Amino acid sequence: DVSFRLSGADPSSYGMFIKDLRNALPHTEKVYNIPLLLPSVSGAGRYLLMHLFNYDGNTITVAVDVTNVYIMGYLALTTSYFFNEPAADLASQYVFRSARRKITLPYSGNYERLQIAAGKPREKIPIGLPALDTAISTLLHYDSTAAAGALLVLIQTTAEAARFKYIEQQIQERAYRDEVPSSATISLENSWSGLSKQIQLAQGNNGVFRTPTVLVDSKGNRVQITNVTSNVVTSNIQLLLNTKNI
Ligand SMILES: *[C@@H]1O[C@H](CO)[C@@H](O)[C@H](O)[C@H]1NC(C)=O
Repeated sequence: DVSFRLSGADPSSYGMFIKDLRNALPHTEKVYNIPLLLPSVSGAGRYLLMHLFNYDGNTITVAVDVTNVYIMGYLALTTSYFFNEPAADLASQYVFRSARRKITLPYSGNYERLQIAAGKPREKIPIGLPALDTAISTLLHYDSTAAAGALLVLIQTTAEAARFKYIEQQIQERAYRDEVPSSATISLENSWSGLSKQIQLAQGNNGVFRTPTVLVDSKGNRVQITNVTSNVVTSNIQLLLNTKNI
C-alpha cells in the first residue's frame, strides 16, 4: 500500500508519495530506461491500495490497477464505490469486500464520461493539493455529480503525476494554490497510451517511433515527437503502458 496525508503536506511530501506510488508498481523490464508495466497480474495482486487522508485526517482508500495505473474504485468508511465498467466490476471481486454496501457509480472512469458527469472539461477544473484535499472530502459521502469532478482531480494528482514528471511538478507548483492544468498537462494525459506504444515500437526500429506523437509544449505550442531522444522520453515519462494492453 501507499499513503499520502494532506495535513502538513508540501512539495517534498507530495514528491515522496508520487515516488512511493511509482515504486509500488511492479515491472520486470525497462524500455529506454523507463519501467514497463506488466501485461497482466492475476488475482488481488493486480490492485494497489492508496490511502489518502484529507486535512482533517479523514480517509479513503483508492484501488489502482497496477498494469495501467487506472483507478477502479475506492472505499469511504463502510461503503465501497466502483466505476460502471467491466474492469472495475472485476476489481470489486478482490478489494473492499468487507464494505457493508457497494455502490456502482453511474459512469465509467474514462475522462470523456467523467467530464460529462461533472458538467465541465478537465481544462476548467483547478487541480493542486488543495483540490485534492477537497476531492477526498467530496468522496467521503456519496454525491455522484460532485464525485465525478473529485475523481477528475484525484486521477490527475495521483496516477497522471506518477506517469509524468512534468505533471508531478505541476502539482508541486500548486501545493498551496489550485490552478487548472496546463494544456501540456492535458496533452500528456491524452497521449500516455500512444507514447507508451511508440517507445516500445522504437525498440526494433533504432529508437524511431513508427508513428509520431503530437504534444503541446510548456509554451502552448504543438510539437511532433518522432524518436526516443525527445525530452518527453528521456526526462518526463516514468511508466509505460504495456503494448499487450493497447
Ligand atoms: C529525433 O528527435 C529530435 C527531437 O528531440 C529531433 O531533433 C530529430 O530531428 C529527430 N530525428 C529523427 C531521425 O527522427
